[PDB]
Amino acid sequence: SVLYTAVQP
Amino acid sequence: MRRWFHPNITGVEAENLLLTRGVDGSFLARPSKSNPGDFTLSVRRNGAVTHIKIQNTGDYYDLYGGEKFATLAELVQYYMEHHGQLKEKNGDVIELKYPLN
Repeated sequence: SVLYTAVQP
Repeated sequence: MRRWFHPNITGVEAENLLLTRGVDGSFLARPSKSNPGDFTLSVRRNGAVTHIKIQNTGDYYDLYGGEKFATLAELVQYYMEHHGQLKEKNGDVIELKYPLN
């Protein structure tokens, strides 16, 4: 697994 | 597809690769474990590795919002050249600088 980063449009 | 795409690396291997051979700015795209069939971007920034999921809707690819692209390579190439367009949710700029392998 790994941790995810959301992105800002 | 292009010189940052690793068709057979896990997230973990990707962040070990980025932490050992990469430098701040290094990235790759890899297969997604949470969504088999989709791709993920992993980037070495600040003192760690950032992972961004890439949505393939079935019509287009995007970063679950933002600009849409027909192929995965147009996605990456766009964020690599357009300064300041990749940002985390919190507003910090993500830089797509050095294509790894």
